[PDB]
Amino acid sequence: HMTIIESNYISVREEYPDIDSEVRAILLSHAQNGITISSIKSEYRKLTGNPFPLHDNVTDFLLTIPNVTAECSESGKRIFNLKASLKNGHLLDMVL
Amino acid sequence: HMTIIESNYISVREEYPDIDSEVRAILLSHAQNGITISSIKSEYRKLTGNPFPLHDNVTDFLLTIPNVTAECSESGKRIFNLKA
Repeated sequence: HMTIIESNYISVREEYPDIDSEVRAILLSHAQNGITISSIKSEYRKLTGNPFPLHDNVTDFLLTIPNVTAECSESGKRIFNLKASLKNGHLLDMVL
Repeated sequence: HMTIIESNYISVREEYPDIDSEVRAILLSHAQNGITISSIKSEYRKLTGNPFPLHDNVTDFLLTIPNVTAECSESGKRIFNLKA
């Protein structure tokens, strides 16, 4: 009845090569209290000049980016955030 | 192409009145590591005897339950839990 064209996530990330890091910057900047989808979108526009290229199932797309967390607030608002990546251990060779 | 029926979450919670309490229970017993959608479904079958009533976009439904968290792991695996 109603018809929707869904996005291929790889095509999105090829056409918009910076989208993951662009999202990470927006998330991390709101580390204290997190951020909703509407605010991710309008801030994406401010940083790129482009509309956020995902129109349906933004939650699923955002959760295809590693270390992205989402949570349902008590009021039912959906709050997104970025966790710190702890997996890589960094070696440092020191001289004299 | 591919047609589907959009699930009404009020209908679900009326046909399965204990579903929220059941998901939270499953999450409560997997607090230390979190749990994926596959394990939630098959754990739900174990506890209730019924198949999990939602089939597509379970993430969205799970995240309409207060206090439920979802994180994308480094592998891409999707982990669900409670804020605790």
